Amino acid sequence: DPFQEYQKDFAYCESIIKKNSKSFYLAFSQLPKRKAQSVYAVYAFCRRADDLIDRDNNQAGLRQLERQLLDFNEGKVPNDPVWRALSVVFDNFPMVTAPFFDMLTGQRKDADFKQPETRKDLEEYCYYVAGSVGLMLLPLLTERPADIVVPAKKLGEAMQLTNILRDVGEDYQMGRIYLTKEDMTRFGVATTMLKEKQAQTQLVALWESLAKQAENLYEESFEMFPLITEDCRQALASAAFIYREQLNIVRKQHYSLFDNKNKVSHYRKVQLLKEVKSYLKSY
Ligand SMILES: CC(C)=CCC/C(C)=C/CC/C(C)=C/CSP(=O)(O)OP(=O)(O)O
Ligand SMILES: CC(C)=CCC/C(C)=C/CC/C(C)=C/CSP(=O)(O)OP(=O)(O)O
Ligand SMILES: [Mg+2]
Ligand SMILES: [Mg+2]
Ligand SMILES: [Mg+2]
Repeated sequence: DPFQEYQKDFAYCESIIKKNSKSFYLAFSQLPKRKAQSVYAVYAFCRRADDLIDRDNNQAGLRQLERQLLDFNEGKVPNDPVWRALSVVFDNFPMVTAPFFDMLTGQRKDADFKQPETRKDLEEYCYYVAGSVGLMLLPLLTERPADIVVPAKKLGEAMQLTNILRDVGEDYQMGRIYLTKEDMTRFGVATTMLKEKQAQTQLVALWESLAKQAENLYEESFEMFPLITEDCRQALASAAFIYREQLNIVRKQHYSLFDNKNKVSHYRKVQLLKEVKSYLKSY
């Protein structure tokens, strides 16, 4: 039983998601155990690639990670907890390495940050760092991932846009602007507005424009539900509804640009799980 054989490796991954994403841990913990542990392994790989760049600015770390993935792709499993847990997942489900490579390519681009010029640019980037994650997970969630790659990529995009909209102030502080040059021009936002406590009128317009796009993408992605394995629906919809709720938080705090993380209460998460359970009955 490979989940017993590699139980410490899966425990290693579980602890990583538990400590880093209370939201995705709560949402995905509703999966049957082996599928949930498989998600945690994938989370671990993602979290490691991202922390390397965003926290550590360690391009040499990200190179090592790329070399391990190339080996893994060849069939030579790196002797490393995350890679050993991933080998079990790849043994058990029709996982594919392509979106894992896409994630590293997106991370590497963040290592030399440029503001997107267009929404097209921003949309390609959201694929590499977020839509790819949907593709990593699909084989855990549906009998044929190819059937629903489009809506899966949309949910990853909706989430990444939500992350962007949540973190405008902290990002700018760090030297990053994800909002598009074209949007800033269209809505008459000056980058100076990005360091204030509450969004000015122009930035609220832009914020809401992008939030509407995210909200549309969430809704569009929900088209995949009928092809999602029944026992996986509550967990996946939970992840979506919990993440989407952060848009309403920023609105309720009157478009605060800072301190928007960890603002969805446990109470509100529980409410959302029940909403999700009601919502799914309509499939
Ligand atoms: C498998 C699964 C359910 C989830 C994997 C999610 C992860 C960790 C993906 C790595 C890259 C991303 C999208 C990081 C968060 S956006 P950010 O880097 O701007 O924000 P942050 O400050 O790191 O939260
Ligand atoms: C499953 C599927 C078909 C589509 C969804 C794909 C997923 C899960 C994309 C992850 C995107 C993001 C922004 C994750 C935040 S990771 P975090 O741990 O840093 O939490 P935080 O950034 O702090 O919100
Ligand atoms: Mg990042
Ligand atoms: Mg990060
Ligand atoms: Mg971010």
